[PDB]
Amino acid sequence: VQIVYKPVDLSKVTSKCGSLGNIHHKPGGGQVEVKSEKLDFKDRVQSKIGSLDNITHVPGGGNKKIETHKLTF
Amino acid sequence: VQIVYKPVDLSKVTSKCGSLGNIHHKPGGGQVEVKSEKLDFKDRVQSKIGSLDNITHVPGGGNKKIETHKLTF
Amino acid sequence: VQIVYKPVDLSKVTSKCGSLGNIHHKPGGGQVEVKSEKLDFKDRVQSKIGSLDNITHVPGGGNKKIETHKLTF
Amino acid sequence: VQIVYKPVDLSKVTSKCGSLGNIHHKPGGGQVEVKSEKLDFKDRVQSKIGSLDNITHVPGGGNKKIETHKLTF
Amino acid sequence: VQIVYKPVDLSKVTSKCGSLGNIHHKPGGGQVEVKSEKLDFKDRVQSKIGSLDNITHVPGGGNKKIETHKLTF
Amino acid sequence: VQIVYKPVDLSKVTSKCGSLGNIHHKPGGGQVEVKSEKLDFKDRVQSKIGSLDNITHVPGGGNKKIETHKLTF
Amino acid sequence: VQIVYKPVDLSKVTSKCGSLGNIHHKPGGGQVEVKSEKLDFKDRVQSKIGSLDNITHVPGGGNKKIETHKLTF
Amino acid sequence: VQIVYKPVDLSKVTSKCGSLGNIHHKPGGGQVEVKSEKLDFKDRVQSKIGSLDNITHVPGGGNKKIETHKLTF
Amino acid sequence: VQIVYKPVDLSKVTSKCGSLGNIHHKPGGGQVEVKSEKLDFKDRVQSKIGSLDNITHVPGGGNKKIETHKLTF
Amino acid sequence: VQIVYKPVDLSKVTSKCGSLGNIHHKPGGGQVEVKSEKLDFKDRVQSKIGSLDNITHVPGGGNKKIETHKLTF
Repeated sequence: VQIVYKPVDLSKVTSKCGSLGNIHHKPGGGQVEVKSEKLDFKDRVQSKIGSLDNITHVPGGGNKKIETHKLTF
Repeated sequence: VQIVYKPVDLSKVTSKCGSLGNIHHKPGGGQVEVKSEKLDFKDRVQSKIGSLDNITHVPGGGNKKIETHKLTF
Repeated sequence: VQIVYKPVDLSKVTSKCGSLGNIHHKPGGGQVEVKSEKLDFKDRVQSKIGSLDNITHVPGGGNKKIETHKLTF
Repeated sequence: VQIVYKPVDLSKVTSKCGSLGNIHHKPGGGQVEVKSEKLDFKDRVQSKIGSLDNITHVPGGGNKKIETHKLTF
Repeated sequence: VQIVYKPVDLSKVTSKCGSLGNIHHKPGGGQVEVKSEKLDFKDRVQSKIGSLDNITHVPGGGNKKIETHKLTF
Repeated sequence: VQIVYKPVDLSKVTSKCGSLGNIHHKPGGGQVEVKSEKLDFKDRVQSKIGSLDNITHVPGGGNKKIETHKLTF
Repeated sequence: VQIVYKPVDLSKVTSKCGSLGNIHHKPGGGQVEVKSEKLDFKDRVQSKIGSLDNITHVPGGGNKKIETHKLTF
Repeated sequence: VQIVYKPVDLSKVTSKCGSLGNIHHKPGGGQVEVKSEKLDFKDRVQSKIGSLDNITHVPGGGNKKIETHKLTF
Repeated sequence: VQIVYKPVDLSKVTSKCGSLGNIHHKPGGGQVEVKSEKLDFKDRVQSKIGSLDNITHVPGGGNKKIETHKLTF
Repeated sequence: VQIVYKPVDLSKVTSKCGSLGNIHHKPGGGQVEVKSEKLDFKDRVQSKIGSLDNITHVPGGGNKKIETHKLTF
């Protein structure tokens, strides 16, 4: 049994911008209201209850490269 | 049994920007209200209750490269 | 049994910016209100209750490179 | 049984900026109010209750490189 | 049984900035109010209750490199 | 009177060459004869009189980028 | 009167070459003869009279970038 | 009168070369003869008269970047 | 009158070369003859008369960066 | 009158070379003959008359950076 694993990757991911310009994020307000009584969470439970998220995300390029390499034997 | 694992990676991820410009994040206000009584969390539970998040994120490039390499035998 | 693990990585992740510009983060105010009575947390529970987060994050580049290499035998 | 683990990494992560510019973080105020009575935390519980976080984070580059290498036998 | 562990790392993480500019962090005020009665914490519990955090963090580069190398046999 | 000048240039000038080959500059000779009596040269005056030039110029890439910006008022 | 000058230049000028080959500059000879009587040279006057130039110039890349910025008022 | 001058330059000028090969500068000889009587040279006057130049110039890259900035008022 | 001058330069000028090869500068000889009677040289006057130059210049990279900044008022 | 001068320069000029090879400067000889009677040289006057120069210049990198800043008022 001879196994040779030799993949080759010379790739590129790129971006360029002259400018991103003016960004204005001015949402109005709001309310989140939640009523509950009894809460029971067990065994790898992930959660959020009741939230308001105001997010401005402006990266000067945000390229992503993901590689998974696996050999099972 | 001979196993040779020799992948090759010469890749690149890049970004460039002249300028990002002016960013104005001015959201209005708000309310988050939660009523509960009894809360029981067990065994690897992850959570948040009741939150307001105002986030401005402006990286001058935020590229990501992720690699996973595994051999199981 | 002969196993040779010799991956090669000559990659790069880069970013450049002329300037990031002016950033103005001026959100209005708010309220977070939570009512509870009895709280019971057991066995690796991670949480937060009731929070207001005003975050400005402006890195001059924040690229990330993550590598996982594992051999199981 | 012969195992050779010799990965090679010549990578780089870099960033450069002309300037980051003026950053103005001036959020309005707020209230966080929490009512509870009985709190019981056991066995590796991590938490926070009731907080207001005003954070300005402006690194002159904050690139990250993470490597995990493990061999199990 | 012969095991040779000889990974090689010649990587670099770098950053440079012309200037970071003027940073003005001037948030308004606020209140955090918490009512509780009975609190019981046991066995590796980590927490904070009731806090106001005003943080300005401006490193002249804050790159991070993390390496984990482990061999189990 | 408000005047804003902010041009952006992200251009590139490049060349690649496999080899420079074999270059032979083997001109024959010659004679240059100049006869005059009176020479009157004044105020931003230049001359080249009576010359033989054998010039070999072989740059391994010799690209040029010329630029200029001006404002008057 | 408000005047703002902030041009941005992220350009590059480059070259690559595999080898410079074989360059042979083997010109024959020559004669330059200049005859005159009276020489009157004044005020920003320059000259080259009577010369033989054998020049070999082989830069391993000789790119040029010229720049200039000016404002008057 | 408010004048702001803040140009940004992140440019690069580069070259790469595999070898410089074989350069042979083997010109034949020559004669330069200049005959005159009266020489009157005054006020910012320069000359080169009667010369033989055998020049070999082989820089291993000789790129140039010229720059200038000026404001008047 | 408020004048602000803050240009930013993060540029680079570079070169790389594998070897400088074999350079042979083997010119033949020559004669330079200059005949005159009266020499009158005054006020910022320079000359080179009657010369033979055998010059070999082989810098292992000889890049130049020239710069200048000026303001008047 | 408020004048602020704060230019920033983070540039680099560099070179790398594998070897300097074999350089042979073997010119033949020659004669330089200059004949005159009266020499009148005054006030910032310089000359080179009657010379033979055999020059070998081989710096192992000889990059130059020239700079200047001036303000008048």
